[PDB]
Amino acid sequence: PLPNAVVQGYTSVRGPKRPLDHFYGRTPLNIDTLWHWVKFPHRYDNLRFAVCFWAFLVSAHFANKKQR
Amino acid sequence: MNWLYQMIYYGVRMWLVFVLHSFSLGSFGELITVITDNNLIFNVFYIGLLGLGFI
Ligand SMILES: CCCCCCCCCCCCO[C@@H]1O[C@H](CO)[C@@H](O[C@H]2O[C@H](CO)[C@@H](O)[C@H](O)[C@H]2O)[C@H](O)[C@H]1O
Ligand SMILES: COCCOCCOCCOc1ccc(C(C)(C)CC(C)(C)C)cc1
Repeated sequence: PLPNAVVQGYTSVRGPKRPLDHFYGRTPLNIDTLWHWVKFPHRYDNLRFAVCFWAFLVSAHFANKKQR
Repeated sequence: MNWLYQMIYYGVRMWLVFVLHSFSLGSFGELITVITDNNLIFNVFYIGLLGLGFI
């Protein structure tokens, strides 16, 4: 279906690929290495519960007053 | 005859007591519900689910 050149990636000679840099002494920085810096929110979860309650309540209050 | 009078009097007293106290309590409750339904910041179990009921 396809010639061997397309599969192996070269017609005659296999060219050397420059390897990937590492940046010794620190973590890799890639699109997939970002969870090292940004975990899921874990610090303000209970504050999230409180603020969700208060937001619901205040919205309901002002909406009911407006409607009435 | 005063035995009959006292019987009638205390029957009427118990009737009035039960009826009037139930009506007054329900009326205060309904007024509170009117205050809180129009202000949903207060339409919450503000005293507690069992506290008010137990009291
Ligand atoms: C099957 C019925 C008949 C139809 C046959 C043709 C079907 C073609 C559709 C499939 C195409 C697949 O296409 C595929 O693309 C990749 C790209 O990642 C090529 O990949 C090639 O190039 C990359 C760089 O680009 C080289 O590093 C690699 O070594 C080399 O394989 C594959 O050689 C090719 O096979
Ligand atoms: C809208 O999205 C914003 C995109 O921009 C992201 C900004 O990123 C800058 C982050 O800045 C830093 C720099 C260093 C760090 C350190 C190295 C201090 C984090 C550490 C110690 C956890 C590795 C953290 C954040």
